[PDB]
Amino acid sequence: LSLGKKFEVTYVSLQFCSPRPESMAIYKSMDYGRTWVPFQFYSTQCRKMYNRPHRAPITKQNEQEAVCTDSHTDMRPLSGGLIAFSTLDGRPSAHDFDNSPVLQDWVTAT
Amino acid sequence: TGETRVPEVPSSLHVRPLVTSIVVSWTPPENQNIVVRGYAIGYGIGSPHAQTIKVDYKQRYYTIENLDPS
Repeated sequence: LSLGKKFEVTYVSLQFCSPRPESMAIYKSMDYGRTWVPFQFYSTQCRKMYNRPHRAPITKQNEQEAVCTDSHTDMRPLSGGLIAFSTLDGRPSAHDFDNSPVLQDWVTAT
Repeated sequence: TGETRVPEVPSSLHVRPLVTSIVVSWTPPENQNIVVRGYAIGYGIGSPHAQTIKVDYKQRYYTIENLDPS
């Protein structure tokens, strides 16, 4: 998906007709499509599939890093399954967003 | 009156956040040819998909109760 401009993304959601995937990943682009940086990962085996720790808690040291979870990956519901990614979820300094340029850059995507 | 098409986008939307509630205010769409039965408020943290409250067409304001502090 190309927006063609810098947007401060709050969420990325997907409503499925078929069952939700066992492994899915959200990617963003700072430049207008040249290089890609991961945003969020969803898998049963975060280690084996996306080389990320399973159910990793959000670190204050790096909030600009994509995190992997087994949440929202369940086969049930086989229809109508939803995956909504909150960009500022769990991020420790999200409360003081206006003064945090680190998270201001994290929400940015073209 | 008119059920041949899907209702038009509403004209305005205004929120007012409190300690544990959010006062939502709105105005119906400009087009009257397409009949409107009501309004559907969709709220939640990060995404609006968390919960859905359906109200009648006469309603113009609604306060979303039982919410988290910050």
